[PDB]
Amino acid sequence: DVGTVVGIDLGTTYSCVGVFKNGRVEIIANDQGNRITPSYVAFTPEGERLIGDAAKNQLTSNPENTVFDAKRLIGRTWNDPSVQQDIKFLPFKVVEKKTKPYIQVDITKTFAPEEISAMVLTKMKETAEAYLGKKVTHAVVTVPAYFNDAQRQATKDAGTIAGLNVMRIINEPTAAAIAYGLDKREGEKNILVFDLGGGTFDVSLLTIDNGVFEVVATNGDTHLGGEDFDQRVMEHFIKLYKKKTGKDVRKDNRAVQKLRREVEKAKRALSSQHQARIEIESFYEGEDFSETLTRAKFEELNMDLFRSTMKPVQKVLEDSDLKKSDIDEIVLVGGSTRIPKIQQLVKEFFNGKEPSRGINPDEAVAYGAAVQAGVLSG
Ligand SMILES: Nc1ncnc2c1ncn2[C@H]1C[C@H](O)[C@@H](COP(=O)(O)OP(=O)(O)OP(=O)(O)O)O1
Repeated sequence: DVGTVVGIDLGTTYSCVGVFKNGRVEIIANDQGNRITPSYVAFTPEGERLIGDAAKNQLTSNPENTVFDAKRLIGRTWNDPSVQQDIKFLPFKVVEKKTKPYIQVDITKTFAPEEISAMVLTKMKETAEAYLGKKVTHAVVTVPAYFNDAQRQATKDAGTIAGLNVMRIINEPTAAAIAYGLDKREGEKNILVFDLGGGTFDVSLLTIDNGVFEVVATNGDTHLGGEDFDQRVMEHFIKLYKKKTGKDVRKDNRAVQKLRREVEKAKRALSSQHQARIEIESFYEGEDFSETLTRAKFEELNMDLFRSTMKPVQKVLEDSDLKKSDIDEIVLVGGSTRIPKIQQLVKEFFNGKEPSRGINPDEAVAYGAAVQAGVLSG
């Protein structure tokens, strides 16, 4: 008996878990009341292993012991060009062991990427178990459409470590389309999935033909996401603070972390308000920080980045031999797609066509995973 199978979006920056319960798909809030969980692990000098929100929000003078973005490394060999570039930019140690990338931290220990992902999966499993009031042994887990055989198998291996039999690996854009019921329709349609995540931007052109999906083409930017928009705002406020006060706060890791946290919060607030206050007590050398950020300034600071999302869309259409007017559905994925300017740019690109967002874009992939998982449950 496989019991109740869960659906897990194992994301680069954030992860999400859904399940069929009492005849309905439920996206599950974790113990902090959040329906997404950062794919973060923090290894404390005391020794306790922090996972999720507790890991991402821990103030630390030693950020090199915080692990994230394991999905960038999972299922890859050492000399994969992607690995060789990512080890330049990741703020924790990635070292070669047995010709593969491993993560080295002070807890000292070295972890395979699948071991880190296993800790994230365990947290998502625990989240589902608390909601269901029962043990979970089996899951459907999503991956990017471009993931190869090794990356798919490594994701299943992360499952095994977490005590999960990953019964199906399914594609992320496909899962999002399944959330909207697009798999339960007669006929043939072209679906553009526009997935702007926390660290990555994926555009996929799917065809759907009487319940069967084909990923026709994929494009995007492997290093563009919500966090890049935060960093633009960070740079803005570090520069303003140095102008106003004379101090360069980047000297203090905890001060940068406090600012990042408030910037993330302000950014979200600006999806539903035209301005937001960033207030930090004892920000740097005992001095308080208080500034306002308007939506106009947020947009100005990121306009090039927002506009850059359109060229990958054009490339996927070209590669699929389709024109804009052949797109039947636009499915938005990722919380960054709630940014009013992004929604505007997407709609305008498709000459006024309303892109679908009636299912929370941060939850849609998990939702589709859960739909598929429902059919497998015992
Ligand atoms: N990554 C993001 N970038 C920009 N804005 C975001 C992002 N994620 C969420 N938002 C915005 C959309 C909303 O205005 C606000 C709250 O989003 P969310 O946590 O998904 O809750 P919600 O919209 O379902 O409401 P609630 O949980 O309170 O019922 O933040």
